[PDB]
Amino acid sequence: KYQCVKLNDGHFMPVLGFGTYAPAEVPKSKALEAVKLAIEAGFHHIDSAHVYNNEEQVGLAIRSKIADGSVKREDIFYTSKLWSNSHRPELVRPALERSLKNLQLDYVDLYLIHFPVSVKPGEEVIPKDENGKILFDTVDLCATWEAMEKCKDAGLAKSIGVSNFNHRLLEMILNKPGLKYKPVCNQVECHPYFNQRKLLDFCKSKDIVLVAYSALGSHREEPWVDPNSPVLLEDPVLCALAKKHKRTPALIALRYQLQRGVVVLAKSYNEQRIRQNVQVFEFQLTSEEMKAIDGLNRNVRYLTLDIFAGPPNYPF
Ligand SMILES: NC(=O)c1ccc[n+]([C@@H]2O[C@H](COP(=O)([O-])OP(=O)(O)OC[C@H]3O[C@@H](n4cnc5c(N)ncnc54)[C@H](OP(=O)(O)O)[C@@H]3O)[C@@H](O)[C@H]2O)c1
Ligand SMILES: COc1ccc2c(c1)c(CC(=O)O)c(C)n2C(=O)c1ccc(Cl)cc1
Repeated sequence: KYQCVKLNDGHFMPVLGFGTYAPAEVPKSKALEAVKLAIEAGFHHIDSAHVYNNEEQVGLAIRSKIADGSVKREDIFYTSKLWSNSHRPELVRPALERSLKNLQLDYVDLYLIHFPVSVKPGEEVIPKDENGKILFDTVDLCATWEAMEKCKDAGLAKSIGVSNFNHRLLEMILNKPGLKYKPVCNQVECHPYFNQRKLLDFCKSKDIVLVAYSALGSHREEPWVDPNSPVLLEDPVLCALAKKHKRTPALIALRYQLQRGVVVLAKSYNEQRIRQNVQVFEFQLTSEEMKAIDGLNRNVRYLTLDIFAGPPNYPF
């Protein structure tokens, strides 16, 4: 047994997810070892994506811990994500099947539209022209959602959702004539310096779960993150609350999310910290502590993907 939340399609999502993205210069082998350790530590939710270029390794970890008798496939909740070069409806299923082939799994638990801006089809995840301009594409995301809906009916994705969507883009889907399946979730940046209260309230009102990424203040990887942004985990209120609970600022930041009804991801390729992060189920924060963490909020968005700014669907 482990702590899960019922999703709006009646499937269940473990409330603590293991993030698998590392910058490109971390060797891909380390994804294989970290996922296994994560499973061993008690993570039942594993978050990946096509664009992370680690689905072979993360799929191997998963198949390995199933085959060795440590866990059943039914007790692993695996997420993949549809990259922006496969938004065209006819390219949706093939992208999911490519992911499944790379993973050697029969199905994904959750398939998300990764980012609402589209780019030109082909093998390249960031297609550029000769002068280095990104090759944007024009795709109706409602059609992409219909093709997502079909992957669910094919049983290739048990649930479907979205990531990096804003209010307008969510509403666009929710109001679609003939809508068959709401997004079960909206995976977005969420932490004590960017707490997403408004967007969180909105998703609650539609029974969409907010899934928090960069919950620990991000991989901080340049140039995607401004090195002058403050380091979340160095916050004195978070460090004071850690100290007081004999926990860590990480655990405080994760517990905060669980208690406000957010599903929280946490990446780590360090054995010690992987095991530490599951301790988020061993303590609780009082109302006064929670309000304290609320007060940290400051509109610090770490991650903007601003190479994809300009088109109308850019969400930020
Ligand atoms: N949908 C999207 O567009 C999107 C965007 C970004 C991220 N994601 C997902 O969300 C996941 C997590 O986000 P993220 O990678 O930005 O990083 P994150 O979880 O905020 O973690 C940031 C850093 O914290 C360190 N860390 C982990 N546990 C710690 C602990 N207990 N104490 C101190 N440091 C700790 C990690 O380093 P060590 O590895 O050395 O421990 C990691 O680099 C990603 O891997 C991916 O699955 C989704
Ligand atoms: C919303 O702000 C960002 C900023 C940078 C991002 C992402 C999201 C994501 C999406 C995510 O992490 O889920 C990725 C993968 N980013 C990259 O750094 C990146 C690295 C290599 C390639 Cl080939 C393509 C993108």
